[PDB]
Amino acid sequence: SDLHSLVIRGASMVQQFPNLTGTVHLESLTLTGTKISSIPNNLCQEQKMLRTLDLSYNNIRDLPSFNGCHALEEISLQRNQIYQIKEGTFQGLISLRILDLSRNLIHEIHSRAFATLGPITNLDVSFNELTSFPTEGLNGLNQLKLVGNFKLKEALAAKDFVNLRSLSVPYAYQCCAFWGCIIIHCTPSTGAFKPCEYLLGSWMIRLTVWFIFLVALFFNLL
Amino acid sequence: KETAFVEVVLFETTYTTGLTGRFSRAGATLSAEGEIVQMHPLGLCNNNDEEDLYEYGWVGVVKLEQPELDPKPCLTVLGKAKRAVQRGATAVIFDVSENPEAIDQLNQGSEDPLKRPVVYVKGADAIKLMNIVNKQKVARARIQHRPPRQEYFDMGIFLAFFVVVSLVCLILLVKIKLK
Amino acid sequence: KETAFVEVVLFETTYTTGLTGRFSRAGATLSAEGEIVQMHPLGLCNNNDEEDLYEYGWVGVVKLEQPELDPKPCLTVLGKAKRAVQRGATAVIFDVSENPEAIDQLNQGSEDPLKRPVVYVKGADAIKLMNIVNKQKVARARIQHRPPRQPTEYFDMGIFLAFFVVVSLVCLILLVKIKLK
Amino acid sequence: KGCLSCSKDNGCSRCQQKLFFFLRREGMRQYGECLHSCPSGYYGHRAPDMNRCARCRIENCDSCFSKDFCTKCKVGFYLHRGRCFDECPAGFAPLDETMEC
Amino acid sequence: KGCLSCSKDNGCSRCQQKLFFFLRREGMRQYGECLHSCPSGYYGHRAPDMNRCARCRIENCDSCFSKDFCTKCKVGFYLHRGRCFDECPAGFAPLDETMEC
Ligand SMILES: CC(C)CCC[C@@H](C)[C@H]1CC[C@H]2[C@@H]3CC=C4C[C@@H](O)CC[C@]4(C)[C@H]3CC[C@]12C
Ligand SMILES: CC(C)CCC[C@@H](C)[C@H]1CC[C@H]2[C@@H]3CC=C4C[C@@H](O)CC[C@]4(C)[C@H]3CC[C@]12C
Repeated sequence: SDLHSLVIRGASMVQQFPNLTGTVHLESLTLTGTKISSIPNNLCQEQKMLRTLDLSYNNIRDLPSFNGCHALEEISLQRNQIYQIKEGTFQGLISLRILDLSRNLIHEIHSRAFATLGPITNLDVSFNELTSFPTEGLNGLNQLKLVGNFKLKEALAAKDFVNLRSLSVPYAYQCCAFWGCIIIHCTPSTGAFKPCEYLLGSWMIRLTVWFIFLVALFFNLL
Repeated sequence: KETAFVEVVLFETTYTTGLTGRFSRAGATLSAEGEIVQMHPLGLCNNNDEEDLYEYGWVGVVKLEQPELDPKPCLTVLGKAKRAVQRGATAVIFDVSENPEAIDQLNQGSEDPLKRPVVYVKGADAIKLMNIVNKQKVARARIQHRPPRQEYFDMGIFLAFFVVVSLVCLILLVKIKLK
Repeated sequence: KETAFVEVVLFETTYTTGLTGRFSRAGATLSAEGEIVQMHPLGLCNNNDEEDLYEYGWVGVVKLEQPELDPKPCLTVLGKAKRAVQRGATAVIFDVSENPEAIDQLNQGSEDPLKRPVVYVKGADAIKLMNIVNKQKVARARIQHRPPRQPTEYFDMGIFLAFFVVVSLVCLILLVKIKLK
Repeated sequence: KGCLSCSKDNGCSRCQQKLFFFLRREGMRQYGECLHSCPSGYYGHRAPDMNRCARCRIENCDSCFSKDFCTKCKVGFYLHRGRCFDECPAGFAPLDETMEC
Repeated sequence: KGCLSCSKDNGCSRCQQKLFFFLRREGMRQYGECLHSCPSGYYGHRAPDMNRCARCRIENCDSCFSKDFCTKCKVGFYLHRGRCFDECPAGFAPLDETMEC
């Protein structure tokens, strides 16, 4: 009843979630080098004051509902096998700052999944190869990177994101359309070969190539 | 009229919120950083004998009032900024959203540039800045100007006029053959 | 990774002394300013779960020691910078005048960018900075992004016209052989 | 409270007719509020233009009258004419039973 | 100095095998030197590589023994086992005129 931390890592044989039916005062719970596939649903019924929750290197199939527990600050669920995210995963969850989901099997994120959370500062959904990405309620994050999402081709709306500063999109065609530099730094830099406004660039050179194709064929047929 | 990139930081994890403003031609335009210290327009007068001093380095926020409210202002708008830099400030941020004439008051006084940047934030963007200076207990302000690229628009004139020069000569060659 | 004309301020009156240093790829190159607070190479460890905290915003000066002196450093050079930013720093000035290999240590940290600038000052120009951190009681460091003005999109504009002159002139000598035939 | 402008960010920026104008600083914001009398450690300064409540520079004083006339000195000193003296010269008692030289 | 390396700008970087290493920072400069004992309000922590004189975290403690055990408490609190309590439980001497319990 006084335990604060519990950091198990490298426990590469345990395949069941530990029994915590009496520990209700821990701050950070970490099971990193594990093999855990079933987080019990009855989690927020206890541990009512944790401010960290790390379960990275352990194959997790799905997630429970974090209904309540509005003291949770950071989460990290990497390297898992989370195929889907339901809408009730983040009900409430005030003062949640960082949320990573990198390197999983996410392919569909429900639209109403980020509308209830508090002021998230960072949110990384990377290398998941999803198809669509809802932006409802993400109007407060300062860094959001989606790199290994080559299946995602949709262009993100810049109206929702207001105070965003760092953005890493799969293709360099969302960052340019985002119209950054409010100044926004984007890792997949569009450079010069990949434009957003005009393919030919300035209006001077366009007037030049307009003459080339106009004459390269009118005389050629003769 | 060069844009100013000013953002505020909140130590606790540091949430960052940014906003845009326009530099003014009264102080040498360059980047600066410091703590936000709100200063009342009437507190930056000069006839005062002795006043309490702040630690060196602080971005002062001054929300200007209506010009008709003050019939005999103690100092000019440029005088306010010059006093603050002497006081120990490093970058004065104004708020001309209520006194639009201050922009002319600053840009006219180009005879004696100031050593430190001076910024004016107008419109509804200053409302967000005031909502931060009103609520948060400690803030950290940085102002920066980093315009990259322009690098093809500059060479566009050289590439475009060259083709016209090439074509006008070909025009005369066709003209002179038939005549 | 251009130069960085870091200048220090010595107030009460304001005397300014500047010096030049090189930006590093460990963190994004920007402009920052704060009180200069020296740290120690061994003071930026991580095992100490409880350390004294400072106010937010301070340019830390780290005088790097010889790499062979310590048998096993606790953290990498690019790890010290990341630890310092967590302490609430805005910039770090790694005096690498004694550990030359540290420059490569930072320059290989392009895999994970850092949110704040990182500078290294080598040579005898760092002696001036060290004398300031030694003698004066309080100073203020001030670093600015791209201190010079490089006309990147202005100097090359007229180069294209000179490029076109060669194209326009190489064709003229071809007519000489036409006339000789 | 009670002034002419009273903008929501600068407080009240013009006293009424005969009240003192005092700049209250807490945290970052410095809102100007208008008072009847200088609160403490200040000395009122009337003026036909604007009544400014200024700060005392006299050493060891809790409440003053002029720029250099302390009315109620600190508990650790005694006042002879206007100053706050630790040593009480002759002709007058060191405390006079009231912390007064 | 106390240690061996002792660079003239950074302090004594690597101390000896049986002395402590305390980082004394005043003003701006921070440097360290070999010490035989932790000065005050610190607790020595020996290690096979480098003896670190770490800082205490137990409140109202002027001199400690470990990160949690306080040896001499503050002048306003008496100590019962290793803590600095203000209340002395029954069955023990109240203060014994020596700030204990
Ligand atoms: C660097 C740039 C501006 C140089 C431009 C050079 C131009 C003006 C020169 C280069 C080659 C020239 C042509 C070379 C040969 C002939 C054939 C002759 O029967 C009529 C004139 C004509 C058609 C010349 C006209 C002027 C010309 C087109
Ligand atoms: C600078 C580049 C882009 C210009 C491209 C067009 C150049 C190659 C053209 C423009 C005018 C042309 C000339 C026009 C007329 C004649 C006269 C003829 O009896 C021989 C060829 C000659 C001499 C042409 C050679 C090619 C020429 C110089």
